[PDB]
Parts: sequence; C-alpha cells; structure tokens
Amino acid sequence: HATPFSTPGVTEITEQLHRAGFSRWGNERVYNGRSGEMMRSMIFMGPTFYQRLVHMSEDKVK
Amino acid sequence: STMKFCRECNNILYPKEDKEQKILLYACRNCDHQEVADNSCVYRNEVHHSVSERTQILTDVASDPTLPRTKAVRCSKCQHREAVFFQATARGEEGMTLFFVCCNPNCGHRWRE
Amino acid sequence: FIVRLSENEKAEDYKRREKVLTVYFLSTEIPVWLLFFALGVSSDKEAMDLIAFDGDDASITNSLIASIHVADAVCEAFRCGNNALTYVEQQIKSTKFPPAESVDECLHLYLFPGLQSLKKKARFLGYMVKCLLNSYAGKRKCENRDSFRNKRIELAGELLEREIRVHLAHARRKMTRAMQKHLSGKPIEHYLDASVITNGLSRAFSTGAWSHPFRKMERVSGVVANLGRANPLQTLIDLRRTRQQVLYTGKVGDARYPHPSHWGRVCFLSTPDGENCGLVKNMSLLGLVSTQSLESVVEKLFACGMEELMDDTCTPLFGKHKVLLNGDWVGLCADSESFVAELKSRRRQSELPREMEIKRDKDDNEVRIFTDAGRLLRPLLVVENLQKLKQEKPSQYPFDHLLDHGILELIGIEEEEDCNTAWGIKQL
Amino acid sequence: NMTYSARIKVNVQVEVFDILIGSIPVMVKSILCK
Amino acid sequence: QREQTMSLYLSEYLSKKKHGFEYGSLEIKNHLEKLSFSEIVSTSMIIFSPSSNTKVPLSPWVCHFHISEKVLKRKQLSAESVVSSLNEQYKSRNRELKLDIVDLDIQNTNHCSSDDQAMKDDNVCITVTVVEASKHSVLELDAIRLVLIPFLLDSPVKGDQGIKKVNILWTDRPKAPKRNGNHLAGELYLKVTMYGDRGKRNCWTALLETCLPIMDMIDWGRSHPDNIRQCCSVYGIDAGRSIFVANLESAVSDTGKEILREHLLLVADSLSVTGEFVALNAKGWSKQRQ
Amino acid sequence: SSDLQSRKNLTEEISYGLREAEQVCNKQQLMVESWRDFLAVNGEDKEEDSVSDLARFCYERQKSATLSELAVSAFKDAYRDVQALAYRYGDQSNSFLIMSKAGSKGNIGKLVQHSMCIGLQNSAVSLSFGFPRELTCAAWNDPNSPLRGAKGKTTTESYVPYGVIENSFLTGLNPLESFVHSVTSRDSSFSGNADLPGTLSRRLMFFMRDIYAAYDGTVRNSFGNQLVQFTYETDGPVE
Amino acid sequence: TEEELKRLYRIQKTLMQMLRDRGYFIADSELTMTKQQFIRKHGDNMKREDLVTLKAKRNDNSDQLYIFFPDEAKVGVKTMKMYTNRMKSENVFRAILVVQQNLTPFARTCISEISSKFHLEVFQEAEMLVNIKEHVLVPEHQVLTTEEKKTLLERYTVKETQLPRIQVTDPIARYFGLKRGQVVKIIRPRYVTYRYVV
DNA sequence: ACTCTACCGATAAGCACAACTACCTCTCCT
RNA sequence: UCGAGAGGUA
DNA sequence: TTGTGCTTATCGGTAGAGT
Ligand SMILES: [Zn+2]
Ligand SMILES: [Zn+2]
Ligand SMILES: [Zn+2]
Repeated sequence: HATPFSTPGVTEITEQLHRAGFSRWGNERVYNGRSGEMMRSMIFMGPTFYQRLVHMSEDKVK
Repeated sequence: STMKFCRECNNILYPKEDKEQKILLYACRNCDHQEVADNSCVYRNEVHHSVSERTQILTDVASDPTLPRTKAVRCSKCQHREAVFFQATARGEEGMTLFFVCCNPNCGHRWRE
Repeated sequence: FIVRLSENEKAEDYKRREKVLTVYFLSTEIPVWLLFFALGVSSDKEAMDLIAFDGDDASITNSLIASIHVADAVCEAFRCGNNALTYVEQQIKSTKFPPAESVDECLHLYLFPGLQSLKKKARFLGYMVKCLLNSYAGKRKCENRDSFRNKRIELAGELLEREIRVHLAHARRKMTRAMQKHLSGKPIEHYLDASVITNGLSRAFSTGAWSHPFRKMERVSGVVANLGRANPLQTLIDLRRTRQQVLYTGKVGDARYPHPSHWGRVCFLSTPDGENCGLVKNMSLLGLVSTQSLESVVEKLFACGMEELMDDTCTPLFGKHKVLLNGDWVGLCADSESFVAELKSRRRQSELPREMEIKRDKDDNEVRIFTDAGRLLRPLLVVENLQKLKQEKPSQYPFDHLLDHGILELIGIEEEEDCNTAWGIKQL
Repeated sequence: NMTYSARIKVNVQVEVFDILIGSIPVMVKSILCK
Repeated sequence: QREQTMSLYLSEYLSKKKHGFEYGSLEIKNHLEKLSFSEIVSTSMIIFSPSSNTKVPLSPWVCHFHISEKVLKRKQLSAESVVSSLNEQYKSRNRELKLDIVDLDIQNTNHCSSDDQAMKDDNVCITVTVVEASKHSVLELDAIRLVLIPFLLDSPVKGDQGIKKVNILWTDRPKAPKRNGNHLAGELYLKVTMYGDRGKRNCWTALLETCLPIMDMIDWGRSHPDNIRQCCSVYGIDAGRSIFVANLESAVSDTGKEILREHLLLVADSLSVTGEFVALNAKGWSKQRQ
Repeated sequence: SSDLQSRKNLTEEISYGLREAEQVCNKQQLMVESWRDFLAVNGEDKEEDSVSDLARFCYERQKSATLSELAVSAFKDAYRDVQALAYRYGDQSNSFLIMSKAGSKGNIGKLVQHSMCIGLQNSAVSLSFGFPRELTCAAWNDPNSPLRGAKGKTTTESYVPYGVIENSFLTGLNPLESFVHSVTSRDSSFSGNADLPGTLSRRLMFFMRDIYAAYDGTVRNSFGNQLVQFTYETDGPVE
Repeated sequence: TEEELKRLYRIQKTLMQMLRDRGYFIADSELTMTKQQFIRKHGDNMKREDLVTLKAKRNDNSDQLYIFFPDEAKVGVKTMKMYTNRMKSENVFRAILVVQQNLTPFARTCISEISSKFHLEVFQEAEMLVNIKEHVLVPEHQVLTTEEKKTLLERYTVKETQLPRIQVTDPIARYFGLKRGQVVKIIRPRYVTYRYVV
C-alpha cells in the first residue's frame, strides 16, 4: 500500500528491497552499452508509473 | 452616559440643572417625577482609543513601535556591532538614562551608557 | 429584516450626529425603539432587559440613549397608547409599493413568520440587537464568507427550481394576456402555451446562462459545463465540483486560500490553476450533501426536555439557553450539555434524521440545530459504541446497518468543531 | 441528437360564474429513467 | 501622496559628545512626535459643580481628566506643561466649537473633592471649565459631551498635528552622501511620516517651521523629502533626478538582476526632458509632447 | 546519513536547533517599547512570567505585522546555522550537494527541506486563521487554538499566519502540515501580477522607443530632434 | 519674540548668501555676521524695517535690486502700488519681495501686469529657512551669458527649443533669478549638461 | 465706518478606460 | 466562414 | 472590483470698489 497519510517508512522500503537481493538504496550497478565498461556510480532504477498526455507534436505543427 | 429609570413608570431619566435648586436633578418626560441625584456624576467614561473596530489586524496601526537599532556601539562580551538602544529610568534614579541591549542571539548582554 | 447602526442624518443638527439604531423593514426606515414599543412593550426598562448586553461600554450606552432620544423626537408620546403602531403603519403606507394587508396583518406574516406570538418576535429583535451590540463591542466575531459554516451549496434542487419558477411566471403572464385578449370580444389547452418552458430550459442548458439568484436580469454563467470523455477520471471529477461566484476575478479577497472549514469536505491540495484558482473546489471522497427532511423535529425536541419560549416579555431568562432550529427560536433548554447528549443519542438510534447538525457553543449560551439542505457532511467513527462492533458473528457490514447501530454518523462542519476527533486508529 | 426529457401533465380547471406545460430534461439514472 | 515621507539626517557636531547621535535622535523624536491628549488621560468624566457666580457666568459642567503620574513620568511631562499645551492649542485655532463660548480656563489640582471613586491615589486631576457670556445656551450636557471632549482629546500635548510617526533607522548607503568625510560605517537618520489631510500647505515647509528650536541638530544640507514628485519643487530637477536614479538602482538590486548605469541614466534623463517628471500614462506623454 | 544512528543524531540536532530558533524569535519579539522597563538593568520580579507564556507569543506574532517581520528575520538568521548542518551530515558523493555547490540546480535550503526539515512557513496576505505553533493532531482539536477562528485573548478579525514544520518531505507530512504548506504555497498558482510586467514594459517601450544616438555624438529623440543627453553617460569603453 | 528674531536672522543670512551667489557685491561682514552681532546691531525691535536694503551689481553699479519687507502679512494691491511707485521714483528695475503669507489674486494680477516694465520676485519666508544651493543633492549651477548661449547653440548646431527644459517655477531658477530664454550650465560629480528656462 | 460682487482654492459627483503576450480545441448560434 | 462563451499550452 | 485622471458643482473666502 502507498496510502498518502499511511505511507510506509523509508527503513521498511529499504529492508524490503534488501530482502529482494538488490541494494537497499534503489541503485544498481550498470554497464555502458556503447563500450561495455562498468560505470563508477550506481544508477537508480525503478518501475514508476507514467502517463501519456493528449498533447502531440503533429497537433502543434503549423 | 449614565442611564437610570425612574421608579414610577420605568422610563429613562434626563439630567437637568436648576439655578434656584442649585442641585442635580433627574426627571423623565413621561411622568412629572423628580428624584434627587446621587454622586453628582452625569458622565463617566474610561478613555479608550479603540475607535477602529475589526480593522487593527489587517492594517498595521503600529500601536507598539519597535526599538531603534545602532551599529556604532560594540558589545563587550562579544564583538558584535549591532545593539538596541532606548531611554528609561533606573530603579530610583531621577531622569532618563540611555540603555543598550545586544542583538547577538547567543550573547544576551545589556549595559548602560 | 435589517438593523443598522449608523450616525443619524435625518432631522439631526451638526452637534448631534452620534450613532443610532435604525430598522430597515419593508424600506420604512423606522426607529428601533418605536418598533419595540409597537411589539407589546410598554417600559424602557423591559426593552433594555430584552437587549441583555451584560457589559459596561460607554459607546453602547450612548448609542442606546441616542436611539431613545431619536424615537422620542420622531414620534411624540409613543409610549402612551398605540402611537408607535400608527407611526409604523404610516411609514409602511408611505412606501412606493405598500403591501395590501393592514398593519395588524403585515406584522404577523411579513415580520418573523416563525414566531406566531407578537411578543416573541420582540424578544427575537432584542436578541438580534444584542448580537449586533456584542459584535460592535468586539466580543462576538463577524461572519466570514470564506468559511463553509455560513455557506450552502445547491446542485439541482434549487438551481433548476428558479428557472422553472421564472419560466412558469412568464407562461402565466402570456396565458393571462391571451385570455384577456380572447375574453373581451376556447379550450383550456389552447390558452396555455407548452413551448415556453421547454424552449426556456433548452436555451438555459445550451447557452449555459442561468438565472441570477437575486437579480431578474444579468444571468450568471459557469453553472452548466460540458463533460470530459478523455478518461473516466475526468468525468468523475467534473461531476464532483463546487463553484464560488465572485463579481470580479482579479480582486476576490481571501476566498482563493484554503480554510480550516475545508477539512474533510472539499480537497485543499487540488485546485484549478489560473483565473479560477480556489474558486472551484473538488469535493472529498467521503463527501455528502444534506437534503431537506420531510419529517418535523419540533415535536421530538420537546420530548428530550426542551421547553417552550416564554410569551410574556416581562419574564426574564435567568440561565435558560436559547434553542434555535433553522434560525427560528423554537424553545429553551435548562442545561445544554445533557440536552445535546440526549439529542445525539436519539439521532444515533435512528429516531432522528441522519442529516442533522447539533451545535452547542458556550460563548453565545445557545444550542444551534440545523436540518436544512446544502450542508456538507462526512462519516466519522464513534468510539462510544465502537466496542459494540466486536460481535464476531457477522462480516461485511452494510453502511445502512452501521448507521442504524450508531457505529458511524454524519457530522456537519459546524458540529465537527465541537467534537474531538482522532486521526488514526493507533493514536486512538 | 434530440433532447432526453419527460413531459409534465397537470390538471387545470376554469370556473366562470391534464394539459401539457413543458418538458424537463432528465438526468441519467434518476427516479424516472429506463 | 498623503503620507509624504521625509528623511532627516543628524548634524556632525553631535559626534564630539559620547553617544551623541543616539541622544540627538532620541531628542528629535521626542520633540517631533505627535502625542494625543487621549493617550495620556485614563479616565474622563463630567462632574456637576455649582458655579456660585464667582465673577463671570460659566456652565455648571466641569470636565475632570484623571491622569496617572507614572504615564507623565514615562512621557517626560508635567501637569503644568500639558495644561499650557492645551491652552496653546485652544488659542491656536479656536475654529471648532461653534457655540457661545468666550474663554476657556484650565486648572490643575493634585487632589480633587471627588468621592465617586478612589481606586487611584497617585493620579492627578485636570479641570476644564467653559465660560459663557451671561447666557444659558451652554447649560446642556449633550453639546459639551459631543463637541468639547473630542476636541480636547484630539489636541496634541507633544509634537505637531502634521507629523504622524517618526522612526529611527540605520543605513549603510544613504541617498545623500556626506560632503567629504566618509565614515562609511553607517549613520542613524530619522524617517518622518506626515499627514496628508489637506494639500493647502506644503509638508516640507510645515516641517521646517516646526524644527525651528532644533535647526542646528538636523543637518539640513543632506535632509530631503523621500517623494520624487515634490523633490523637484523643493530642491530642483537635478536633485529629484538623482534621488530617482538611486531609487531605480535600489529597485534593480532588489529584483536581483544587474543593469548597466547608462540605461538607468538614460531613462532618468528621458522622463525629465521638460523639467518635470511626467507619469507613464498617456496623459504624461501627451503633456510632454505639448 | 551514513547509517541509522547518524539519522537519529541529525533528527535530534534539527529538533534542538528548531527549539533554539523559536526561543531566539521569542527573545527578539521583546524589542518593543512596551518592555522597556523589563529590558533595563533593574530588579523585576516578572522574569518568570515572560518565559511561562509560550503559546501567547505565537498569538501576538500572528496579530502584529511588525512583530511577524521581526520574527521572520530572526528565524532566518537562526535557521542559517540549522541549514549549515547539511555539510556536516552530507557525503561528498551526494548528488544534491554536488548540484548545489556547482550551482547548476537547487540550493542548500531545498536540500534541507528535502531531508532535514521544511522550516518556516509564512504567508504574506492576511487570513482569518492562524497556525497553532505545533501542527499536531492535538493542536487541531484545541478550541483555543488560533486555527479555530480566534483564541479569545477581545476577539480577532485578521491574522498573519506563521508556522514551523519540523518534518521533511522524505519523512512525510501529517495532514495539518500539508494544509499549512498548501496555504503558504497557494499564492504562487494565482494569475495575479502576470499582466503588470507586460503593461509596464509596453508603457516604458512607448516612452523610450524614439530615443537614438546621433552622428554628432548626442542622444536625441526622434520627435523634433529633442536633446535628451548631450553625450552618452556610459563609463566607456567603446564609443 | 526671540524666535521671530532668530527666524528673521536666518532669512536675512539666506538672502545675503543668495545675493552673493548671484553676484551683487555683498560685503564679507554681512555674510560672516553672527546671531549675537545681528541682534545687537538690529536693536530691541526691528519691526521688519532694518532688513530693507538696496544692493547693486558688482560688475556694473547701474544695476540695482531692492529687497522689500512689508510691515504686515496678507498684503494687498495698495502696498504693491506703493512699492511700484517707490521703484519708479528710485529708478530700479529689479526687486525682491518676501511676504509671510501668499499674495492675494489681485496682487498677483497687478504684479504680472507690470512684469514687462519691471521684474519682481516673490519669496516665502518658509522657503528661505534653508539655503537650497548649499545642498549635497543640488549640483553646481552656472548661468551662461548671451555670448556663451550663442556659442553653445552654434557648437551643437541646435536650436534653443531642442534643449532640455527647466521651468521658471523651479526653486533653482528663482534662486538665481533667471528669466525665460536663458540657458544654464550644470556640472555633475565629469559630464556637463545644459537646461533651457521655459 | 458699512456693505455688494467675482475669481479662486479644497471636497462631492459622475464618466472613462483598463486590467499581459503568442497559442490550441470545443459548443452555441450568427 | 464571420462571431460569442467555455476548457486548456508556454 | 478599482487607479487615475478629469471635469463640473459647490461651499465659503475675502479683495477691492463703492457709499
Ligand atoms: Zn417616569
Ligand atoms: Zn554581545
Ligand atoms: Zn477629578
């Protein structure tokens, strides 16, 4: 649950993520796709929910 | 501003003065009744300056001015130049004496002139 | 009925321009004390006792004395006989549009229709003047338009009602004109025109211009809006909105900012951005709008312990708190706490309408009861009978069962301030 | 593209010594709705 | 503008005395600040006392003003001083109170024969009695209560009616710099706000007339009105232009942006081509073209 | 924070700093003419009464505008030190600190609101309610709180809201704190003052359009070759 | 009446300073006169008569200006007529009038009607309390002569109309007694500017 | 000494515009 | 298409 | 809803002019 006024603490989220076998801070080691080298800093990745707005490029073309 | 009702018809009394009587009297216009006045006081009001009702909060009337601040003086306990100066009388001294209050939040030092 | 406190400008010289109390009833501009003595009062002391200021202020006493003097000067010997009644009748007849009824009948029905007795409305006027004087002295706060305690909302019961009324009036005018044209020189169906109201409603719905609440002309806009079909959320939030009408948009006041009265009724975090910022408010999830109750709660109130209002103005109210129902002084209560507790207990047992606000304020020493429509309500758990829930026999309780058993109740905005509310179960 | 409304009928009597007045639009899923 | 803010700077000779600037500013504020008689008085009542026809007919309604000595000590005032101030204010205008009033006498008494209340024992009483020229037109109480009492309260015991409020402020970049000596640590100037009740007389000229006893204390070489419109009429178009440039620089600095000096100078020289700072409306442009 | 203990230490430090800032504001509020007898170096027996009335200071601050401004200035001055704790409790590799020091985006105060505490929340316009100094569930139920119309200390008509939020965005906000934040930030979404810059720009352009520099070196107006400036008053460097 | 005496002393000192700035050959003793010396020389009661003096231009003795102090305030047209007759008898083309209060409309019409024959200036006592010229905001003002004005017009090849304007009612213009059609030279703390009296 | 007009300074009382730029859809009629 | 009223973009 | 002019109306108001 992600109820606004009943949100879980950050510690609980970190513990749940740690129990999943990943870093507790939400960042994972990534490797550059162009060269294959390992990046020095971990990159935060997560499945957020996104929305597509009704505004389009071709609708604004004049 | 003193309103009283006569014992006969319970109507408001109007103060009046008679030269021959040389005394304060009250007589209402409803019945021909006159009573002896007491305390010889026809008006008594505590002086107040609250003439702007429900308006002193929205508009800053500046009823209590802020004390001035100077940067010429230098505090003793701390090397801070800002202080609050004002004039006040001592516990038993006669006259006005200049006082100083340090503006440093961590100092809290006050001294005389 | 309007009572205005202002400096006298009629038959007043330069020296005497102090504030006096005036009554604006049917555009007559009558002195307050003449009206007091007309409503079954024969003593200045009794009238002073009716206006129970219970304070020592020089300005209030000066205003009262000035009002007495103005009443005495305007009408000679008004206390004796019925000269005040004749004066007020003459003032009413002096209006450009005087009522057809006589003075003996206008005062009964055009002045405080709720109070049948002629002496009770005098006491109500005294209470009104007392409230005005307390507000002037600063002891009582003035009503604010931003607060929802003093506001009501109408969606379809009243917005369409005035359009129906005005179109029916226009149809009646057309029908009587046609009948007068035809009589001097036909089925009843031909006399009445059916297209009038239909076309009027169609034009009102299409153009979006709705009839002004207080003005015959200058139709208001923004009442009717189009639905959004982009996603179900848009059409869900469009149906649940509240509009605040303001003459101008740039200069409005404090109506654009959230208020503590918005707690739980309308969302304070989501408002449209732009010209109508804060004027349009989205209703909360637990948001209900009260409706008019067919049943009358006057009879049930006397059973709880409320006593009738004293008809005689001579009898004073020592400690009896005032009971007001929809702005009408229905009666009195000896002790407000027990009366309110018993009324709430009766409401929780489904013996009273489920949409009713019971307000008890010790500052004004009165009990305020509302049962009209337009009030915003939300359900709140009641911890007094919360232990009754733990039966363990049933599951999936319907909301009607919970309301009947008193586990949950509908609380108005005015009533919520009186009670103490817990945010979470863990805190409880 | 027509109005979803309902007719109103009231009886009128004229004395000398059910007619149609208008159609009111109907809200969806009201008390009177199919 | 009704407020008509002013700006007064202290003279340099006060620097010789220890803490001279603070004492000078406090004295100027004390002398120039308006103090209403209503604030000083606490209880005002009208007592009925027989006239006894001593030498001149007078109303049998004396005004008793009770003032605590603590307030007088705080405000550095005496009963004789406030009585003299009230008499001076009454004789200064005497345009109000359009009644049969000839002369007004004010008497100071420490202890009064009033048995109505004795809550305060260290409060003096001021007696004000009106005198009528052998007439009974003043015998009524309503006229006295409605006219005389408000007039006495509105009369200032200290300062002048024109000056509304005076506050002492510290600044580091004054609009009017010193001649040559530059302490640069800052100066303690006084900002004076006046009343725009009537535009009959100039506020600056009225302020000059009030500061006659303390002309030496105020450094008139740097003092100037805060307004831009009348600063041209007081000290010339160039002084108004300089003050306008300073205010524009201050506004730009407050905005947080950096603007070159030439732009502001050109704006100032363009808005005062005709020698008068016209408004930004179409009326000002039309007047400038005319 | 490096670990949970560092987070607890930071939370306690922020709480103590906020308490100290509140006390500093209360001390600064006394700089008025009504307390000149108390501020002087004498013998006063009302020293305890000045510190016993803690809730009255908030009510006095909300009613008075000068007191509100003084309290805001004192709170900012005291809260600079509280904001300074981020460098002590922040790692060098922190992205927020890097972006704040580089100046690309954000500042120290935004990071403080992100992690430590939102801080002072005040509104310029006058309102009918006031924040009851605590922003808790118990405060919202107090009949004598400024939020419930007036405190009865005779009634009040307008207020200058003044509230301090101890919680941060990361830790979450209780509904009262969210209400306070929404009241404070509602002024930004308004459409006011959006036409004033445009109108001022148009009028200033109408006034300054005709000005141009002449071949002779003078600054002349287009209408009648009116002399605005004999020479350009720029401090160089190219003519 | 000591306040009136010191007020008159300040007014006289400011008037002498203005005359010296205008070049009327003011003696150094008058400029450096102290308050004690002023009250000793004036006497017990001046009656607003000792201040009335006559001064002549330093360069040319023919030009002369007379300062007039009326005995009473709210002056009328009779005193204006008497002053004009006195000026005609004494053959003086300029005068300075210092009045406690503002002039009557008839007096203003009379003083404006005879402006062509003789030039008269009116100064309020409140204005002369503080010397406007000796101010930090006010820059240096230098009045250009006819030859200087002609050279200025010829150098920039600009008409007198196409110049920044200064109204006659400006305090500096009245302080320097400048008539319409005269340009000024202003030095700012350098770049100089010129203003045309209109 | 003792009286009529007449241009002139300060408060009411109505007009009279104007409250941003570039954009894009949708319904209503016109 | 010529207009009006709404809803949105930067 | 106002900010800013803007233009009469209107209240004395006293200055000359006269007797
Ligand atoms: Zn009686
Ligand atoms: Zn210190
Ligand atoms: Zn007394």
